[PDB]
This record gives sequence, C-alpha cells and structure tokens, in this order.
Amino acid sequence: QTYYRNITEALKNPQNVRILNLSGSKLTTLPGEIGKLQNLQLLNLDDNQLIALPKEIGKLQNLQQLHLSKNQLMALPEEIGQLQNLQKLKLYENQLTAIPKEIGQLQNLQELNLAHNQLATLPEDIEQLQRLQTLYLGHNQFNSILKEIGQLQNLESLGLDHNQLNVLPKEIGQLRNLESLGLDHNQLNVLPKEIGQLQNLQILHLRNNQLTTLPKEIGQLQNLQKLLLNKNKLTTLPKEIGQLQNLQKLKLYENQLTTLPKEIGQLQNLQELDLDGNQLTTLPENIGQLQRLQTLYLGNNQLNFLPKEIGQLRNLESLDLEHNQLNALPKEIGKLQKLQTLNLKYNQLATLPEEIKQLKNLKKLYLHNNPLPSEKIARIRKLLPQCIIYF
Ligand SMILES: [Ca+2]
Ligand SMILES: [Zn+2]
Ligand SMILES: [Zn+2]
Ligand SMILES: [Zn+2]
Ligand SMILES: [Zn+2]
Ligand SMILES: [Zn+2]
Repeated sequence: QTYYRNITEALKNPQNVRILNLSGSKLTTLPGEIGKLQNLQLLNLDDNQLIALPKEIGKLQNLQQLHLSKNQLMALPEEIGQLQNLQKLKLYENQLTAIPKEIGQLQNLQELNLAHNQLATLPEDIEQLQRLQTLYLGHNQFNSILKEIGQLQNLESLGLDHNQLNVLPKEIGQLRNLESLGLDHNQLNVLPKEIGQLQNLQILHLRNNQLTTLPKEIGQLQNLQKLLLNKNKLTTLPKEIGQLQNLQKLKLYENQLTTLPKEIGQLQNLQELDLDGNQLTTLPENIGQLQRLQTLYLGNNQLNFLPKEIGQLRNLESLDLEHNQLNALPKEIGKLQKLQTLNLKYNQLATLPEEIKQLKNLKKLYLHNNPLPSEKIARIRKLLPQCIIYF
C-alpha cells in the first residue's frame, strides 16, 4: 500500500506512503508526525481548515507536490524552504499576508500558486527561483509588483490579475521566456515600452484596466497570438499593431475607438476581430487584406457605411453589424461565400443589394429594426431558401 487517505493508517506503515490524500476531511491541524513519512511524494491538504503548518513539514525531503489550497493558512513556517525536491506548491485561497524569504531555497520549484491570498509584497529572494515556470499571484493586494520578478529567466506564465496595479516595472521586459501574461482587472493606465521585449509572449490578458493608448513597442511582440483589451479606454491603436504577424485574436470590446490604423490590414493571421461597443465612424479599405478573418464583431459602433473591400474577406463566417447606422450595404457583400451569420439589426437599411442572393451558405440573417419593405424581404426569402431570415 502506497496510497493513503488516513494519517493514522499512514503512520502504522511509514516508509511505504508515497501519496497522502487528506483533502476535504475538516482537518484543523496537521500533526508533527507528518515528518516521519520520509518517502512521501505528494501531500494533498486541499479544502480543509488549516491555520498553520508544523515545522516538521520541512523533513519531507522526497515531497514533490504540496497541495494546500482552500484552507485558512495565516503563515508558512521558515522550514518550508527545506523541501528541496518540491516542484509544485499550491496555496490558492488562503489568508497569507507574507511569504518567508526561505522560499528562495526551493531551487526545484516549477509552479507556485499564491492566488486568492492577502499578499502585498514578495521577498526579493524570489529572484533565486530560476527553475520557476509558472507563478500565480492573482486576487491578492499588490499595488505594485517588485522588479525582481523580471529576474525569473525560466518563467513562462505569470498571473497578476485582480490586484491593484497602476503600473508595471520596466524590468518585466526581461522575462524572455514568458508565454502568458495575465493582467486582467487591475488599474493599469499605461504599459511600459519594455513590454515589446517579451519575444516569446503568445497570450496577453489586459481586460478591464484603464489603458488609453498602447505603446508603439507593442508591435515588437512577434509571437503574440491573442491580445485581449476588452473594457479599457483606448481611443486609438498604434500603427505598429500591424507588425503582429502571428496575431489570431484581437479583442477590443467596449473601448472608445473612433478609427483603425490602415496598418490593421497587415495582420496576416488574424481570425477574430472584436470591435463591439466602440465609436467607429469608418473602416479602412485595408480591412479587406485580412484574408484569414473568420469573425468580425462591429456591434454598436457608429458606422454609416462599409468599404467595398469588405467583400475581400473570403474566410469570413460571422459578421455582426448590429445597432450601427448603416444606410446601405456594398454590392461586394455577395463575394462573402463562407458567410453563415449576418446581423444587420438596428440599422437604416431601406434596401439590400441584389448580390445578397449569392450568399448560398448564409444560415441566419437578422434584419429587425430596418426600414425594409416587406415585399423585398419576401422575395429575398425565396432567393435564399436555406437561410432563416429574422424580420
Ligand atoms: Ca510552455
Ligand atoms: Zn487571464
Ligand atoms: Zn475581474
Ligand atoms: Zn454588442
Ligand atoms: Zn438604439
Ligand atoms: Zn423588437
């Protein structure tokens, strides 16, 4: 027997215990005799009522994973640094206000989850975690993040969402292996120019911040695939945004954009462009160069017209133009052979181009709240028999 769910049973046969699972057992205290389980590799203490840990936890020299999530931990003992084989430390949902400097001794640590605690600082000794690949600090009380974070050469994922960050340290740009950066729901008013140094960054979550502009250096993110900028205060995009050749998803929902740079057409790999809730008055002709675009959301903008180049979007499957002020659709709309959904609700369309009959793959057409004559729509229903027309 190597798997145990009971500490009393585990203590009768020590040197055999490899996994000790005590999750959801209303455990109020971990007995000091835990140190006797010399061959323990995984200790699961999740979903319990632990307020502290015994100093003897440091004796678990073979421990590779320590799961301590969803407890009421007020502090970690200095002896936590003695866990020289520890690769994963999970402490999400606790009441930690500090992390001991001895955390820097955990030279084998690959993953550290400190999300949902009450941390405002980290010891500078965090810079010694040169094997750390994943660091979660979301839902804490960081008003600022120490520049020593930028020293984590092997870091691939950094979670800093739901903190109180106004600014990022310029040293963040030294995370050359970073692939995912989570900054949702902070109060970021600006991004450092050094953000562009994150050459391996694939995913950047910046939703629900207070950004007004993006630095020109944002274009240096050569590996970026997903850029989530929902619910910020962007009034413009830098022309350098067009240098993001690997970008697949650009989410700009609920910003204050009035125009798009012509360089938007350079986004070779863009599949999804969400501009819902902006204040666009026009689209550049360059929009037609987005040959991989599948989804285009333009709801609640102020568009009066669409460029004829919209018809060049050969891979477009979904087009949302709800609640704009469109007076007409270009005849080129008929070239959208892959289009399946077209939402034209709440516009001022008094007519539709005859070329709409060429949309053989259209499945759903939303026309409610347009001054369209009923005879014209009845005729379109017979021209697109496979389409459901909501009018
Ligand atoms: Ca990876
Ligand atoms: Zn995120
Ligand atoms: Zn949030
Ligand atoms: Zn909308
Ligand atoms: Zn309205
Ligand atoms: Zn209605």
